[PDB]
Amino acid sequence: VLFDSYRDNVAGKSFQTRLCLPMPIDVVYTWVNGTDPKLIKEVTELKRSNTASRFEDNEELRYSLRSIEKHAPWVRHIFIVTNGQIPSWLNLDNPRVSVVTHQDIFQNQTHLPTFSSPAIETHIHRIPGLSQKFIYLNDDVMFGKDVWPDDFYSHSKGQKVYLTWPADSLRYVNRLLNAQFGFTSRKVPAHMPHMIDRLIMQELQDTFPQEFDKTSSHRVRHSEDMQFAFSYFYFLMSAVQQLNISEVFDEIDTDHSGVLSDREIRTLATRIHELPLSLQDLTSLEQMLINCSKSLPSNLTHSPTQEAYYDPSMPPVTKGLVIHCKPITERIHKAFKDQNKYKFEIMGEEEIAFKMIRTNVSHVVGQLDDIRKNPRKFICLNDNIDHIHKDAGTVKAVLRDFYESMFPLPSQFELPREYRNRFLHMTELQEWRIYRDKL
Amino acid sequence: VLFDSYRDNVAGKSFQTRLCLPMPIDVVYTWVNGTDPKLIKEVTELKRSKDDNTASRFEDNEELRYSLRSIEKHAPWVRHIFIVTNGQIPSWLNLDNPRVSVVTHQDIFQNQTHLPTFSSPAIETHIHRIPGLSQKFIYLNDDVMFGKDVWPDDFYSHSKGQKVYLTWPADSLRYVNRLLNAQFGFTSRKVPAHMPHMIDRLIMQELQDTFPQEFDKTSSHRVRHSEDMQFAFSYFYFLMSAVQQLNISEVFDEIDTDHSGVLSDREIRTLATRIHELPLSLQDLTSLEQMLINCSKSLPSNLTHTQEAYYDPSMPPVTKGLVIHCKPITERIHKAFKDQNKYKFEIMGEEEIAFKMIRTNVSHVVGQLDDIRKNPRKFICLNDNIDHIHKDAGTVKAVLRDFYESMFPLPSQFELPRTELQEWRIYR
Ligand SMILES: *[C@@H]1O[C@H](CO)[C@@H](O[C@@H]2O[C@H](CO)[C@@H](O[C@@H]3O[C@H](CO[C@H]4O[C@H](CO)[C@@H](O)[C@H](O)[C@@H]4O)[C@@H](O)[C@H](O[C@H]4O[C@H](CO)[C@@H](O)[C@H](O)[C@@H]4O)[C@@H]3O)[C@H](O)[C@H]2NC(C)=O)[C@H](O)[C@H]1NC(C)=O
Ligand SMILES: *[C@@H]1O[C@H](CO)[C@@H](O[C@@H]2O[C@H](CO)[C@@H](O[C@@H]3O[C@H](CO)[C@@H](O)[C@H](O)[C@@H]3O)[C@H](O)[C@H]2NC(C)=O)[C@H](O)[C@H]1NC(C)=O
Ligand SMILES: CC(=O)N[C@H]1[C@@H](OP(=O)(O)OP(=O)(O)OC[C@H]2O[C@@H](n3ccc(=O)[nH]c3=O)[C@H](O)[C@@H]2O)O[C@H](CO)[C@@H](O)[C@@H]1O
Ligand SMILES: CC(=O)N[C@H]1[C@@H](OP(=O)(O)OP(=O)(O)OC[C@H]2O[C@@H](n3ccc(=O)[nH]c3=O)[C@H](O)[C@@H]2O)O[C@H](CO)[C@@H](O)[C@@H]1O
Ligand SMILES: *[C@@H]1O[C@H](CO[C@@H]2O[C@@H](C)[C@@H](O)[C@@H](O)[C@@H]2O)[C@@H](O[C@@H]2O[C@H](CO)[C@@H](O)[C@H](O)[C@H]2NC(C)=O)[C@H](O)[C@H]1NC(C)=O
Ligand SMILES: *[C@@H]1O[C@H](CO[C@@H]2O[C@@H](C)[C@@H](O)[C@@H](O)[C@@H]2O)[C@@H](O[C@@H]2O[C@H](CO)[C@@H](O)[C@H](O)[C@H]2NC(C)=O)[C@H](O)[C@H]1NC(C)=O
Ligand SMILES: *[C@@H]1O[C@H](CO[C@@H]2O[C@@H](C)[C@@H](O)[C@@H](O)[C@@H]2O)[C@@H](O)[C@H](O)[C@H]1NC(C)=O
Ligand SMILES: *[C@@H]1O[C@H](CO)[C@@H](O)[C@H](O)[C@H]1NC(C)=O
Ligand SMILES: *[C@@H]1O[C@H](CO)[C@@H](O)[C@H](O)[C@H]1NC(C)=O
Ligand SMILES: *[C@@H]1O[C@H](CO)[C@@H](O)[C@H](O)[C@H]1NC(C)=O
Ligand SMILES: *[C@@H]1O[C@H](CO)[C@@H](O)[C@H](O)[C@H]1NC(C)=O
Ligand SMILES: [Ca+2]
Ligand SMILES: [Ca+2]
Ligand SMILES: [Mg+2]
Ligand SMILES: [Mg+2]
Ligand SMILES: [Mg+2]
Ligand SMILES: [Mg+2]
Repeated sequence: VLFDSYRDNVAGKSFQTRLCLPMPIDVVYTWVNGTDPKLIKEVTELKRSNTASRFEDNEELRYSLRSIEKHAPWVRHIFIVTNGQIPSWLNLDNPRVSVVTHQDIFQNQTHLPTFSSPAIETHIHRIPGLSQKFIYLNDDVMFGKDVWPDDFYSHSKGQKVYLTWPADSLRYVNRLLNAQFGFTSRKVPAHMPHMIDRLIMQELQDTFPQEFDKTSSHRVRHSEDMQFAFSYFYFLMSAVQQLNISEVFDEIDTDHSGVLSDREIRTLATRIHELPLSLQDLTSLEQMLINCSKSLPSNLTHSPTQEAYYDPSMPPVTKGLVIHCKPITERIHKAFKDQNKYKFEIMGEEEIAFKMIRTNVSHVVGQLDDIRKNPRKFICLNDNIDHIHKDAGTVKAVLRDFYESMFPLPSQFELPREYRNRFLHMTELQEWRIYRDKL
Repeated sequence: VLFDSYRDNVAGKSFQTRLCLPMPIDVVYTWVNGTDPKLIKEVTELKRSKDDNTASRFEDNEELRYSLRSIEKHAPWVRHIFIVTNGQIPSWLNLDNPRVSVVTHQDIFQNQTHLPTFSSPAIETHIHRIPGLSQKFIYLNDDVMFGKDVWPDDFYSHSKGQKVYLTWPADSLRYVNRLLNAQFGFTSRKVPAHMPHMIDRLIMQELQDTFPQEFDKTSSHRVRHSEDMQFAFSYFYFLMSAVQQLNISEVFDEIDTDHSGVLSDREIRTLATRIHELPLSLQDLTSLEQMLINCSKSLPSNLTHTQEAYYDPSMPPVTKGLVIHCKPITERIHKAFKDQNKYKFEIMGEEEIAFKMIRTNVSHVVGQLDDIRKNPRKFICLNDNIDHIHKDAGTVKAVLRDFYESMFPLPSQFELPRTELQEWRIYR
């Protein structure tokens, strides 16, 4: 049915890969339980040699998974990157979710245990089995309306880039980018889910290998870290492809004969000269070709078909002749310059709802009611709460109420409420499984 | 395999129809051959019994031949090509190729008394009736072609609907503009680009059921008329103007996030923010509650229909029936979301359209086509404004052919198997 249907066109050839969005698409999370005693002691020793808001969990991951089930049902697999911690409610019997530890993705184990989200984020593209294009969600980011892959990518325009107006980390990265790509004024990607291409990310990190190693080596956040989204999206937007002159030729050689006719030459002429095209512009190009055929070796200039030229001195204008004629290829490189290696589409921030949650209750109710009234595709409720403040518990309740109003149905990734995982850490679970199944 | 791949997701359900562009997509051309001596005689007689319909209306300058070559090169995903004519067939058309067919005016016109016709607007009122035509099809005038690779997303996306290519700005439009202003309210409108037009057959019929008199009148004009429903202008402004009323039942379902059929206090609050300006006052919430309470006592028990535990013990189970038939609530919902667009659409610029009016000054035509040579465009229209009696008209036709051959020199699957002094003056 569908195999035949996609070949049912004048070309008799399938274009499904261009007519359909790229699949599969996995999701990657990072999650941490700040209440874990092993973490608190290990963090304590490190500092002895980062407030509770960085590691605190308001059940954000639980409800974000509910939002995927409701608003992104097309996701293939969900990877939850942790330091070894396991959420008590996570249903590990569901093959659609798995836990990935820092040990599994970090390259230098000396960087662990870590407590720096930038360091972790340098390695999440290394997850074995990860789809080439995946979407990274912070645990406190979730979907507020139905989303589809074209909210992140299209074949015609590439990845969407959601930029916003603005950090010492940006100065450091801006300096790197200025030196690599020249200067540009750079806005900041929104606090939202980010689609990442594993190959582009690796190409980026191969460009700045020492910097990403440095960022990974920082066990706490640091001013000279490679900002995950900022680094990726500006590498994607700034990577340059060098003009392929042989491909310029094949475009002009519309009968695929290997030789440029007079009418094909005119098109080349119009593309290295300002319009209107003068007779001097045209004859100059012709003279360049004739001078080049004489000067160049006959081996490089290389009759299946017979081309007749207005100028009886014009030799067969072959690809070889054009490739190695510097006067022409210079004007070509001058007339077309700086081709982006990747396509991308700048987006506004209309579909992002980013809220800094503090402890002023009246204000928090107002922020969440704005999302109730005005649904948004991308929601980020960032923790800036002060728990010592008396109104802290009230705020936490208002948040739970908002979350429950949007996503009241438990997901296939939640254990039943009466059950919980026996072990809080992956190493303990690995040991129990081996003891049980032992002979 | 691929079948297995589209269910490989957390829902275990296939979303192929949303993840893939809509297919199939056919192409429709109209074509006329003005050199046909029977056509010439008939047109002359029609004019006399009644200028504005010169040879430029009907002259084949090889446009169709080269446009078909541009489909083979730039739109290989098209399923079928229908060529609509008055019975004429290009001598070179390979009808043994099942990917192309000829459709006559007789096959699609409703009133046969309107034929024979010589009016493109009249013909265009019926091309959506082609038997077997894909629901979404792309209509090309013969003098329109593709100049770069195009894909269906150049015309339509699931997320944003049909693309509408508008240009800063005729008597025909004044007539349609008045009709639209009366139907939808007054607005100043821009004109769609001269380009291939994607048309949805169901929306076209809905449009023609909204102005049945005017489309029958357009169909009945055997030559172009000041009071024609201009094809693209009528279609795209109907698409952008049709309004739909909000479906309260669907609002309720979005609010009822646990799908329990009853609105909890938590879900009611969301409803309250949607019909009120923030910040939300206690009075806003209580008044909404009182409307439901007032509505429950008043509505028939048959309409009102784990039990819900409400803050106010007086609250009834807020069922869909209670909300839908509560006039004070439904009217306040409609006041808060009024005149929703019935169709999705995306406004586009004219960066990808190259529209050239071809006259009889050879050097100026060369300049116009050089701009396309240098600056490729997805959509090209070379419009006939040639004085075909002029001596230089033959030279201009040769300039066009030379330009056409520089872009598409390869005969297409739709063509049947099988100057220097003019070059000097045009170019040297
Ligand atoms: C738009 O409309 C116009 C007008 O209706 C069409 O013009 C006709 O085009 C056809 C071609 O399809 C013409 O027919 C051809 O004429 C050529 C010249 O004929 C003269 O010389 C021959 C002797 O060689 C005499 O017999 C003849 O009477 C003329 O004095 C012929 O050389 C062609 O012959 C070839 O085609 C035939 C038919 O298939 C073969 O059998 C032959 O073996 C040979 O291969 C052919 O006869 C016709 O004269 C034109 N009519 C008019 C009134 O001008 C356009 O074709 C049409 N455009 C499109 C795109 O369809
Ligand atoms: C985040 O980490 C905290 C701390 O590890 C988790 O809370 C802890 O949950 C465990 C359950 O395995 C509690 O241990 C249990 O205690 C009871 C009573 O003492 C005992 O009967 C059990 O045998 C078991 O030892 C532990 O007390 C509790 N600690 C705190 C501070 O609450 C929490 O569940 C983690 N969150 C997530 C989402 O995983
Ligand atoms: C949406 C967004 O743009 N978020 C960015 C923001 O996060 P932000 O500054 O909001 O910091 P968060 O507290 O949300 O932590 C970032 C992410 O890292 C996870 N985490 C954090 C600490 C830890 O030890 N383990 C762990 O897994 C958190 O669960 C969260 O998923 O600034 C960080 C610093 O540049 C970036 O890394 C985050 O990408
Ligand atoms: C690209 C575009 O927006 N074109 C519009 C423009 O075209 P325009 O004014 O340029 O009209 P054209 O002369 O190109 O004719 C339009 C189409 O009708 C065909 N034709 C014409 C006469 C005839 O007797 N038989 C026949 O089949 C021509 O082949 C051509 O395919 O204004 C016309 C008048 O509103 C509209 O109808 C055309 O849709
Ligand atoms: C893997 O990392 C170790 C450790 O690097 C140091 O410790 C990190 C936590 C962080 O603070 C880094 O900036 C540190 O450099 C590397 O071994 C270190 O190598 C440097 C340079 O030779 C030396 O000065 C340190 O003393 C070394 N530290 C230790 C503990 O050996 C090691 O080279 C890294 N592996 C690779 C392949 O590069
Ligand atoms: C189909 O059309 C005929 C007549 O169309 C006429 O010719 C066209 C070219 C154009 O000039 C039209 O304006 C003409 O009307 C309809 O028959 C006409 O009906 C009206 C009112 O019933 C009458 O005033 C005319 O004299 C009639 N003309 C003729 C020639 O019969 C006919 O009703 C149409 N068919 C349908 C189903 O509506
Ligand atoms: C709710 O109803 C209150 C009472 O209205 C009076 O009594 C009821 C039983 C009906 O018969 C009605 O026609 C009478 O006028 C009103 O005072 C109150 O304003 C109403 N509130 C809302 C929000 O509708
Ligand atoms: C340039 O394109 C040709 C195809 O026309 C390809 O064979 C060649 O490898 C390309 N060169 C580079 C450097 O990419
Ligand atoms: C909460 O924030 C609003 C807006 O900034 C302010 O007017 C109000 O006084 C604040 N309330 C408290 C208790 O801080
Ligand atoms: C309103 O929505 C319901 C489903 O929620 C649907 O069954 C019904 O047909 C819709 N009504 C109209 C008039 O579209
Ligand atoms: C064509 O137009 C140019 C103006 O650009 C003019 O100089 C020239 O004389 C015109 N040629 C004819 C034949 O009218
Ligand atoms: Ca060639
Ligand atoms: Ca409910
Ligand atoms: Mg947090
Ligand atoms: Mg955060
Ligand atoms: Mg024409
Ligand atoms: Mg035209």
